[PDB]
Amino acid sequence: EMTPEELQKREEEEFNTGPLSVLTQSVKNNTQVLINCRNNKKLLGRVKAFDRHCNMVLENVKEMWTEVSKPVNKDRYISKMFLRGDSVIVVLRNPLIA
Amino acid sequence: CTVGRLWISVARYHIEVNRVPAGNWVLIEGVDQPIVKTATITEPRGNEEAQIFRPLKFNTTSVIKIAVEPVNPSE
Amino acid sequence: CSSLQAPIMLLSGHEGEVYCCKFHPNGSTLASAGFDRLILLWNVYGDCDNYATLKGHSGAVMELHYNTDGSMLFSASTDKTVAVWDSETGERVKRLKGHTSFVNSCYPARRGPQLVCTGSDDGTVKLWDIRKKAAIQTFQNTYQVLAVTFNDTSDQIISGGIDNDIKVWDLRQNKLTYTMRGHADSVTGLSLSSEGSYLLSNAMDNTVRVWDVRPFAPKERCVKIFQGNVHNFEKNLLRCSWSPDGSKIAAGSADRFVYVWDTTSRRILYKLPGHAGSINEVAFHPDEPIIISASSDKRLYMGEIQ
Amino acid sequence: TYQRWQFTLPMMSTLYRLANQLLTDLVDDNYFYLFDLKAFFTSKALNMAIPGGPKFEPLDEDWNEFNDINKIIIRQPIRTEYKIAFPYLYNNLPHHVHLTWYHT
Amino acid sequence: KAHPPELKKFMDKKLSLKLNGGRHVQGILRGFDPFMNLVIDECVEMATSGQQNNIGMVVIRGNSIIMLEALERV
Amino acid sequence: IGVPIKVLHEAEGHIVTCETNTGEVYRGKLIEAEDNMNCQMSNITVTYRDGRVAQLEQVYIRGSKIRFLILPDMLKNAPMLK
Amino acid sequence: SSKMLQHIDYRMRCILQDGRIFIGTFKAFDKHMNLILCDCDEFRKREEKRVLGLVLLRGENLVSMTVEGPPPK
Amino acid sequence: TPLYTDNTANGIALLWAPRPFNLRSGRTRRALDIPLVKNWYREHCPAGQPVKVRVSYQKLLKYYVLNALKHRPPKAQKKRYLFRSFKATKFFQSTKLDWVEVGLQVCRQGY
Amino acid sequence: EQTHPEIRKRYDQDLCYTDILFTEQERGVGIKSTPVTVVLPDTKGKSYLFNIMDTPGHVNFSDEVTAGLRISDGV
Amino acid sequence: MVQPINLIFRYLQNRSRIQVWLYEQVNMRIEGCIIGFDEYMNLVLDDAEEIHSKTKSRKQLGRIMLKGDNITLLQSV
RNA sequence: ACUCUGGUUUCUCUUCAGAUCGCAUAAAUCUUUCGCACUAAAGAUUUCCGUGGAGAGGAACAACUCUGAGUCCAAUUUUUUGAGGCCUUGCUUUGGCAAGGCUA
Repeated sequence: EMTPEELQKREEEEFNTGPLSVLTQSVKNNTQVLINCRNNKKLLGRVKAFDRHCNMVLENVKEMWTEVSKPVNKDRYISKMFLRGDSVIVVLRNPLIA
Repeated sequence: CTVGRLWISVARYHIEVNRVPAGNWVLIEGVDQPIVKTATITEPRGNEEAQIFRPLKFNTTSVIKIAVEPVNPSE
Repeated sequence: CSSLQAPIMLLSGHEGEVYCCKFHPNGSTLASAGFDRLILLWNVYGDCDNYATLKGHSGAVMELHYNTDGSMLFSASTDKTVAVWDSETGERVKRLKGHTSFVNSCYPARRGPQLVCTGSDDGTVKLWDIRKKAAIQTFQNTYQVLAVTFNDTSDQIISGGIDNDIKVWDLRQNKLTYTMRGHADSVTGLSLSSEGSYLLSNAMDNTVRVWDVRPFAPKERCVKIFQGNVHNFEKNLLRCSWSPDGSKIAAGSADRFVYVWDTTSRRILYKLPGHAGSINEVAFHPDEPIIISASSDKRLYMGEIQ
Repeated sequence: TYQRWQFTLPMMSTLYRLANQLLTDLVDDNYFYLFDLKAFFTSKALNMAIPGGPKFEPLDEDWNEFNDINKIIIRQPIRTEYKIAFPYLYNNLPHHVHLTWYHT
Repeated sequence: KAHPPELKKFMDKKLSLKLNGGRHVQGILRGFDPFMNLVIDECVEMATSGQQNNIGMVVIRGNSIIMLEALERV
Repeated sequence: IGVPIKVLHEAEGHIVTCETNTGEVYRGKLIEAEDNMNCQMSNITVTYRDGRVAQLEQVYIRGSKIRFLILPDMLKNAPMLK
Repeated sequence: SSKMLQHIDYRMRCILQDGRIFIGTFKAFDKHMNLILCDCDEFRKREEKRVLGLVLLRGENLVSMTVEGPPPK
Repeated sequence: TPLYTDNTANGIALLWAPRPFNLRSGRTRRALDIPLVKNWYREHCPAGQPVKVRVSYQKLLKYYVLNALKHRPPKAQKKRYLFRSFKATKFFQSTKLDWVEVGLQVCRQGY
Repeated sequence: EQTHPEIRKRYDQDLCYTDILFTEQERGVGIKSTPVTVVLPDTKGKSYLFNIMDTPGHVNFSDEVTAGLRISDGV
Repeated sequence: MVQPINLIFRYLQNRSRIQVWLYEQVNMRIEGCIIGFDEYMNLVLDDAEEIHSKTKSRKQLGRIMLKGDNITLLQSV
């Protein structure tokens, strides 16, 4: 890294104009998020905060996965979660249905 | 002969062991009677074509002669 | 006989009075200390030698105590301090220096963390975790306290003093919960059973009490009153002990007689002669029925009670 | 009570400079060779005199086959310091000699 | 902090590499980096089918390297 | 540097047996080892997953694919483990 | 990291990414969770005891550890 | 740091100094146990000296060898204090005097 | 001293741990070649076993070196 | 000696027909023409195409940016 | 980086020391050896000059220097992923487990 400075505030400029700013809208506007994660699970909820590793804290989530019998999708409710960032495929802001 | 004890040698003390493998140095008790300058230790049974090692080829030749006698000829 | 050692065999070697005597809870060694500023570690069996000596008190040793582990020995001294020693090689591992007057008592916490509740002549009842090197909680009694002890739970302190009442302090409430009233002079010695329900009390009303320190409250805790004891002009700290089976109590007396009562019968089982001065502490062997007694006659008396 | 002392190094330099008249210029023990206490004890035990050394009071042999002077080659005269430096090579009855230091 | 791998004993020798999905390859080692990326000359393919295909001077990223095998004596 | 890497350099010259992520067991004399687990080994008996035993005389193992190693038993008296 | 300095010489179970079981005396560790375990026994599932000896386990293949038994004398 | 300072050559020169000038710490010695002539007759005889000076060197070296040979370690005993037992007696008093006055007092008391 | 914590040099005298004879102490020179067996670490931290023979450096005891070079590999 | 980053630089000098392998993917390989690299070996390909092992259907990709955490082998033709 | 021990100096008393106890070197008694014993060697014993270790008591000031103890790493190489789905066989603790062949 060519920026060895102690006052390192690029990680919040990373959170403003960078790719991770998708989550900060869900920090500020408090929007619904959908998460596809590695053992084929879909997590819909509201993230509170996160970091450059995308270690996220979520609240009031519903997460689904399908089972095979033939694959039927089951769901379960969880009040609050911590999600490690390496265990995701994608993080998704749900679009404006209106 | 019969090996009495085996040591590994430190300067001011000796550590007694019961076996010494190949590649090490060894201190042997109980074979000192036929040894004059050097010796070769082999097995009693088997090893029938065992020959001895070379004697020590020194770097110099001793030339100084001294004669000794006891004071009391009975001793 | 009903033991392993000799009969009545004497322990000489204390240079002055012996204020406290305690058995190691494994039952093979022994600790006795007093006016010598000098703890003596004896062997219980054998020829009863003195195998180790503990120096490091600048004043007389008021209370010796052993944890049930038995490795470390707690020693409330007269000067201002409570020393913590080890028993095998015998060096003082710790000093506990927070009291501003003469420390009359200490007590080991045996079940949980190693806490040493101490009481002193200023009135402060101070608790001592040994890793803190400081006073955790100071329960301010207005008068002198002569004997303090934990319960079985090690969550209350039971301080007996000159305030004519035995006062228990909760470690979480940090207040006095109830006052065991019924003594008419200074309470000098408190000891608690191995099963921890009952607590012995000696005072200069020349009476011994048994209280029941337990959450189940019978609203008048003075269940058993014992007589025979006397307290004299010397005004020592006349200590106490329980039998490990809980069957016998022993309170030190001022008339040179080793007193041992029965708990149920409430009668003096043993009134033993041999001592010449006021008997400060009388103790019980953990395994066998053996009694040591410490008195002002600079001597100890081991002895098979049964 | 004036029992122990410790100084600084320029002070020791100054005290060594001022005391230069009483101190010799020696640097090693290659001096005092055959002129030290062990050689003096050897000369005491063998009843001889080192050149420059002290004298001491003492602490008659027949002709044998062994001391034949017709067998002895006399080339250079053997002296007392040869007996003192090497106490066991040239000495008959070497009783109470002491082994000196060799070399520094 | 990343020290280079001690591959001086295996320079210019004929080695066979194992790769991730049961893969196999052969060739001459020509150098390395401290991230164990390897340059291989005279690279023959030698898949699980059994048929051999020469390529030439190739580069293997170290992350899929399982084992080296020195066919030539070192 | 940590403790197990000093134990790994301590076991050089001895016969170790290593298992990697492909389930293959390599037994033989450990020649060289580094801070990372890049192990140069020689005179190797090779056990596959199915059970074939091979004799491969020079092996160089990348430390990334290694599950674990098996070291000689006389290293419990080594100085860094005491 | 004193929680792993408290676990020294304890007879501990170790679960791999493959599901196998390494039960060994906890001798040494590091920051990369590389384990030095002496006198290790391997349990797999059909249950069988497989004696290993001195195991240097890489941290990439370790999932979770637990304590089984007290240290021997 | 520089290669050499002002105290470097003096510090090296004190490394090869005789006893006790190679030291930097020690204990005090009572003043009659410090010979100042010992090296002078201990080294050698200078050239050109007369006969009696050489004989004096040899006799002083004889006395030194005799005192070195007859030396034996002293026997263990209780520590010895005559003046401490004299001080506890009420018949003795202590003061501070000049050397010449007490030197006159000692000789007139002896007379 | 590196291998033993409890063996240290005196402040005024040399140790001479491998000089065990009385002649070697009184003369101040080496007489007999003496072995020692130690374990030493290298730079990287690997333990090695060394068998070190101290031979006397005087010329007349050169025969003590020839008996030392018969059982060794390096000088 | 040749280090592999200078040989990747020689590959982009020679604009050769680079066939890139993949981590964990034994079937699906990509032909391409290399242009540039970086410190983490991310590789752009000018005319890339996808070739399977059991199917072998060559589909057009164009100038791709294949990541460093995916490649295995950089071979020619 | 926050707290608890241990001070230095001086005086006196009691024990141990064959350690160059003292980096210097005395005197007396007895035996032996010769001179004819200060101008002389050896052995044994004893007396004085005064010292190092340990403990105890006293009293002049400094109290936390020191000795300890209690209290910045997501892009190969380990901790920020090649992950999840399909089929066959032995047992089904009918949940699925073990092995092999796959797709990604």
